[PDB]
Amino acid sequence: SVQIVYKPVDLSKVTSKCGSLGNIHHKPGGGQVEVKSEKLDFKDRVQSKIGSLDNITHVPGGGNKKIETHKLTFR
Amino acid sequence: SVQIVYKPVDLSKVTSKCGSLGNIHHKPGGGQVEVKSEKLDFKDRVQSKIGSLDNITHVPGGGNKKIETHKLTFR
Amino acid sequence: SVQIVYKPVDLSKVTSKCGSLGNIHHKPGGGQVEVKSEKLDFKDRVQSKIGSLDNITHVPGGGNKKIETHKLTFR
Amino acid sequence: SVQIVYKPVDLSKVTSKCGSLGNIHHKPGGGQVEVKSEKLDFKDRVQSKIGSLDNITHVPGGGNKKIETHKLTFR
Amino acid sequence: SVQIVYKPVDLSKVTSKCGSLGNIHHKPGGGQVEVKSEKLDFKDRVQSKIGSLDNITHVPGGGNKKIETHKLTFR
Amino acid sequence: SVQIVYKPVDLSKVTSKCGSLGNIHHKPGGGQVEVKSEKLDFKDRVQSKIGSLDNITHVPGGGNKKIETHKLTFR
Repeated sequence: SVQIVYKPVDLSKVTSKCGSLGNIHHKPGGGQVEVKSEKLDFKDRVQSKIGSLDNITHVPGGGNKKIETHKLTFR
Repeated sequence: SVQIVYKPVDLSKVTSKCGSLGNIHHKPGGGQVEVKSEKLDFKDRVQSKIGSLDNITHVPGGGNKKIETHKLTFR
Repeated sequence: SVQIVYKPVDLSKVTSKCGSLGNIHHKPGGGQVEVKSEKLDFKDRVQSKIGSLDNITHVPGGGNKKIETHKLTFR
Repeated sequence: SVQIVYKPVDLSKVTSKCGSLGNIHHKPGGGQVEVKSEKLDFKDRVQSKIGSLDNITHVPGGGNKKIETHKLTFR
Repeated sequence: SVQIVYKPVDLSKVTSKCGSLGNIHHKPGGGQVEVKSEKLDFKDRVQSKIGSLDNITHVPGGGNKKIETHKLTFR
Repeated sequence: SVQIVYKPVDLSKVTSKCGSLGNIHHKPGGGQVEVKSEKLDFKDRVQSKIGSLDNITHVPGGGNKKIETHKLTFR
């Protein structure tokens, strides 16, 4: 005579919250710029930014993962 | 005389929240710019931005993953 | 005698939320720009932006995934 | 000069919900019964039930009512 | 020089919810019974139940009532 | 010179919720009974119940009422 009962429960939260979240930015200022760079030789790629304001978020991460591997047996 | 009862439950939440979320941006300012670069030799690509405001959200991430697996076996 | 009962339940949520979400932006300003670049040699492509405001989202990510494997076996 | 405008609006709900409503009943059981009553005198009626399961509703009530009286009068 | 404007509004809800409402009854059990009552003298009615399960909802109530009344009078 | 304006608003809820509401009953048990009552004399009505489970609701009440009595006059 045997009885077996298997009823596991998952109620968990796995969560990520990444970047610029929930800020208040009120009346931000800015400013003025020049470039006169001259005769220049670049052997490879040039990357440049000449903003007044930069307001930025960059999120390579935050990739949650869950794994769940259940088993039972008799004989 | 055997009984086996198998009723596992997933009620979990797996969640990502990524970037510029829920911010308040009240009256952002700006500004003014010049470039005069001259006689130049770029042997490979130029990437350039000359914005007044830049407001940006880049998200290569946030990619959730769930694996779930179940088994039962008699003899 | 044998009895086997198999009723696994998935009621979970898997979710992503990526980019510029739910922000409030009130009266954003801007500005003015010049370029005079001269005699230039570009041996490969120029990628350039000369906007006043740029407001941007770019989501290569946020890509959810699920796997759910089930089995039962007698003899 | 006179002006009179009369536009009363009834958009209310009056509702009753009475008895065995919206229940979920999964696998109810039952059982076994005997009576041997003997030499009996009943000078008035026997009302009797010998069921195994009885599942029952009886609603002498739930009877809604409304009254809505309107009037206007000049001189 | 007179103006009278009469536009009363009823948007209310009046509601009764009475009995066995929204219950979940999972696997109710039962049982077994005998009566042998003998040489009896019932001078007025016998009312009897000999069930295994009895599940019941009697609702003489829940009877809503709305009265609404309106008047206007000039001279 | 006169103006009169009459626009009362009812957005209320009057509500009753009476009996066995929203329970979960999971695997209820039961049991076993005898009556052998003998030679009995009843001068008036006999009421008897010999259940194993009794699960019951009885609601004489819950009968909501609303009353609303509006008036206006000039001279």
